[PDB]
Amino acid sequence: NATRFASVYAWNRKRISNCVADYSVLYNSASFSTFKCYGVSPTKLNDLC
Amino acid sequence: NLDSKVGGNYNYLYRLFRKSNLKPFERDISTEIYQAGSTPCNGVKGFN
Repeated sequence: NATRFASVYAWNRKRISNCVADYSVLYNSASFSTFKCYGVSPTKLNDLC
Repeated sequence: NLDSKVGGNYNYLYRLFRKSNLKPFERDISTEIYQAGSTPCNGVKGFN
């Protein structure tokens, strides 16, 4: 939801640690055009650390 | 040298996805469409 994003070559890398990750909100918000994962199902992420 | 064919052999079938793991002495012959995980996709193709 940030105003501006970095360029595809300028892409910033954000480190995320020491917090809770809730992916059930982003999946049911219908705020995405497409959602796809590789090797891990999205609902399993709730039970994984 | 026998069963392998050029482009793949689709005659042999296997079940890749299921809701829960089967018990010993338990089998599934059903080819019907089932849910591929814990995602509320209702079994239909798509939604991962």
